[PDB]
Amino acid sequence: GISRDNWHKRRKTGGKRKPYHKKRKYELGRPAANTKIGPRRIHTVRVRGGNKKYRALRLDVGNFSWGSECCTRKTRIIDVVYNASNNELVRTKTLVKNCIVLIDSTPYRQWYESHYALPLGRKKGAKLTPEEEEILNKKRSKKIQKKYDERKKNAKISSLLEEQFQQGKLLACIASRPGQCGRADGYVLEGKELEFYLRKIKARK
Amino acid sequence: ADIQTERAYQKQPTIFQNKKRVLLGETGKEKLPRYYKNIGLGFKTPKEAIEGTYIDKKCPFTGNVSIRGRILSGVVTKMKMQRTIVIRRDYLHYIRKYNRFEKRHKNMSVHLSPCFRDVQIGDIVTVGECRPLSKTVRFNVLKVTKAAGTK
Amino acid sequence: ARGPKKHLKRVAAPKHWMLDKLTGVFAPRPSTGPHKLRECLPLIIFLRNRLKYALTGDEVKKICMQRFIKIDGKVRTDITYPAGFMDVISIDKTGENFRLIYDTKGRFAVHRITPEEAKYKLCKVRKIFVGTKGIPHLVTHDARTIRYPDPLIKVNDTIQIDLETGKITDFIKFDTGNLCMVTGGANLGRIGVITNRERHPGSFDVVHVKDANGNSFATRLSNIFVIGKGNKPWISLPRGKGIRLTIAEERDKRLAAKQSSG
RNA sequence: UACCUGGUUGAUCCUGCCAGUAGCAUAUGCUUGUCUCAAAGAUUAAGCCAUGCAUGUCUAAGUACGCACGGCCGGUACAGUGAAACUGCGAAUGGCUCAUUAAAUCAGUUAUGGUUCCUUUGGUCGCUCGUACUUGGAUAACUGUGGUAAUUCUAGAGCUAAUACAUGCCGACGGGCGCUGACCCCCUUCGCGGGGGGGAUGCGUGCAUUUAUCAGUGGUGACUCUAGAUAACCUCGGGCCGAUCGCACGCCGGCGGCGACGACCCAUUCGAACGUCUGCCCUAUCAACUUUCGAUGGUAGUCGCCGUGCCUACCAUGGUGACCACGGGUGACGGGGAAUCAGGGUUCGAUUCCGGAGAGGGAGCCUGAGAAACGGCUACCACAUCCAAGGAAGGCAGCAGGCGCGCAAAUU
RNA sequence: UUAAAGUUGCUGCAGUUAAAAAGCUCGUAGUUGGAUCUCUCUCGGCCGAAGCGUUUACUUUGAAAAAAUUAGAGUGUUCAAAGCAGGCCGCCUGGAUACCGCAGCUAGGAAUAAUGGAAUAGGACCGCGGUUCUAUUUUGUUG
RNA sequence: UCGCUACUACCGAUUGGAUGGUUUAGUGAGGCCCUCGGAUCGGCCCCGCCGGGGUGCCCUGGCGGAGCGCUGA
Repeated sequence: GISRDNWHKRRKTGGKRKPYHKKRKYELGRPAANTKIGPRRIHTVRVRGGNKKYRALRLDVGNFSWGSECCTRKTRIIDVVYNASNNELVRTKTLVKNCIVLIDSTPYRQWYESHYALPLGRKKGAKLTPEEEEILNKKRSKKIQKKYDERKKNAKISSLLEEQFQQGKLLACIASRPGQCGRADGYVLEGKELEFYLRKIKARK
Repeated sequence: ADIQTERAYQKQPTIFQNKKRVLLGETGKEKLPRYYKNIGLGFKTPKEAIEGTYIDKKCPFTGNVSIRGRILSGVVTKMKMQRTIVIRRDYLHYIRKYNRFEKRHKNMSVHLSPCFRDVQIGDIVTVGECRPLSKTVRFNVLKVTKAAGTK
Repeated sequence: ARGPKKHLKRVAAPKHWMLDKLTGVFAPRPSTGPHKLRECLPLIIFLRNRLKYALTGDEVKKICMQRFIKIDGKVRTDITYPAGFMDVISIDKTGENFRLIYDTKGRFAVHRITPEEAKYKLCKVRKIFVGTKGIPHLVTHDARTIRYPDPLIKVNDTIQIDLETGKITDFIKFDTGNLCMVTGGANLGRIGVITNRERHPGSFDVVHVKDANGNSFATRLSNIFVIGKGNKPWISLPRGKGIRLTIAEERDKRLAAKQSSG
């Protein structure tokens, strides 16, 4: 029953308007269906023109983009760590746009060790199971043994990312509006944005 | 840090600022490329729009607005908000019976970009029409000429 | 209202249809089609009012329902189909062919044309865009989209459409010295050579035109239709040659043309 | 046709008002032979409503097993005409009225580079590499059995369709393009080494969707545009990639020609919406207002067709005001226009065209391209109809007509 | 209700005695204000672009301004108010045009009226030197 | 200065009654959205009575039953 008209306000001078019609249908607004963390549940809406809006109520996965490596994989959303509008939305674990989430780094770890042949996020004791020994210590051909070592020089990672790879949980920021498209996509936090939101979460407590 | 005064991260959204570099990139220079664009009606983009560090999504030289419609003017009266000023336009209204005019005025709230820094009240400013930026703001400051009592 | 209007009052009709005051409350209300409803002549007005073939708005139904009427080479069974500028009306049971061109006074005209000319029409290019795996398109003023155009076709030019196939044969570009017809405004239906085109960026281009007698006029750019390359029209012209007579000499023509009688 | 005339004193010249005079509009009186056009329940009561009508719809081309007719010929799936009912579409227009409403509506002028658009017209529709010579279950009309005082109320039982509801291939199809990549080959090097080709194996491939990154065919006055490339996603309340009907009949078991319905997306048409600039009557016995509860602005989002305090969180303390804000009034819907008029003006504009609003008063929805719809639904407040007292149904500011009101307005 | 009403007055009234100048003065807003000042650079085929100059008001032209109404052209409705018809012996016609304030576009004029332009010269025009960033052509391609 | 008849309006006891408009507080029909709920309606199973085909086993046709089976509406 919400109405997002402009005529229920005061004028710029401060005078109140006497209205000249009743609430029209194109002025409507619908309730906020806040997207929580759970197994997927979307409910389609019928909007103007007969089109569809995917009003998501629970979401569990969403594909994110490691920007500096051109790697887009579908991860598992874990948590909400910080929301820069309201902080009661963090204790309610609501997924909105531009909220910082914890994702699962395991699809990116499998891409990194497949593309660069370097162990990422392993402990110092380095218990290396044989099923990934064949991708970390493979048998290379004559032209491939130089190609992998040619890739291996610039295969460095900023150390703020590797501490997240140690525990398996990356920081990500949602860039799509889940209550309107039904998806929770986004990107992985890298660099200056990462060390901004890190100290925001640290000073939050 | 001189930009990030907010609670979310101020970032120019078109520019990717996490490109991977090599040892001549980390030792050479920490270079943030900036996004600027040309307003198409013969308004020069200021050098502050090309050299600044401000972030503004409603700046007509660096943000996401396009100037279309009427291009107008007015003089500054009150600069007491965040990034927006109040200009008053003065005009004469012809009364037909008396064959005479009368002084009239109307105010406009108008967005002032941070590239136009050191603007004092009482100088002529060109404004340009865009989409609604807030409840009362629909024009954007395009060039600032100074009052004749300057030097 | 709530949703679109389906009626047209008679006094609210376009002036150039020349509907009288006392025949009804309503006017024919053109169907949606290629043309704006202010810029068109419905097929009921061309048959009943102009040509005097029909006598009522039921005989236009009885004529169009025998499929006797082709508008741009396709048979039209809507009596309020908006025929507009440069549209070819082929009636094959009688043997006539018409083209809708404006005359000097801002209306349309019964312009009978030869069936050797009725195989083509001109269109004006309105927007050119690429898309769909990099394939270029036109959009003309009839909403005809002709993908794969010539790369030297740009906006505001004139193509020549073959009406049996739909394809472009050859074109004219927007330049000075080209023969143009004005299709809107107070200089509507006037034919002259493009003299000059003044640019107003962020507003409308003004295109100064020169007559074949020396009478210069101007329009906005959107009321300009390039008809010929140089001074030779690629279509035929009406009985008057697109040259507007002032009312004094328009009177002199009548009071001297009655003196040929006896 | 740029006009005056009687009235103050014993008489005079003035100020000055009363009175006449001429239109034009509402009423009304008396009178009224012909003929042509023509307004007409606006004003008071946006008061109240008996009765009837004002919105429906089939082509060759969605569904025919009604003998309801008749018709070949009687094994001939369906000759035909066709009520009914399912399906589709419309009912959002037109008509009526003027209660609201004073920067609001509206008019001119621009904008959508900030959005949706049934339809029409043009485009596109083997562009995707992975039972089909045809898929599945119901349901009306119909038959048959009932309930209730009562309604365009419906319940149960038995059949049967689809362009309703669903599910779902083949074909094009041979490949191609990107990642991978055992292996093989070639050149050079004594050799190591360096460089270049071919390649089985697995993975992903279109166009729409959502995110991120790269480079810079066509465009604008200016795009964060249009296209291109790369990595992924693609909603079970699913996104396209046709299980459809007709008419003439065929060409060498295949290959067919004209249509009708569909259909995502693009364009167009018809619009709608939200904005820009300028403009309106009376009042100061209305001079300060707005800001807890959004007032002005900033940041992040929510919602919404989209731009925005539209809304929420955190901030900043602003925004309008003698150039008359704010408040009140209007015997105010606004214009196009109408009366009068030397020139200037003044007053009217409910009323047939454009735009707004509203269907007794507020409010909320369903369906749909489009409605906050009232000849749709759900409530509440106000009236009010039937009743067997348990219930049921309402909305004339549509056309007629009635009552009431009134100085004041036509035919069921 | 309009004219008459120059009895609302901008045109165009009145204010000593007929109704009426504030007791006097200062004063912000408003309103009004004295003389004065005679188009060029980089390109295309001498002719077009692009720039102006300090910004406007004014004036003239243009284009855009719904139809109906109003004005007005044509036409013997039997005249007229109307209408958009008609006319000739199948043809020939018409269905024009003006007006459409203020605001907004456009182009010419430069009188009037507002406004700038250097006065502790961080002033104009010249060629001289320095500091910082940096174009993308140059070296048969290639770093 | 001082005598008769009536109207207009206000005060006007009566804490006379009835109804509007602004708000204080409390209450809150009905729709929509969310989280549940699950009356009923299928489907797939499993056995039992059994045919045919292929070769004790698989697929088919009629049913019947049971299960807090496991799914859809």
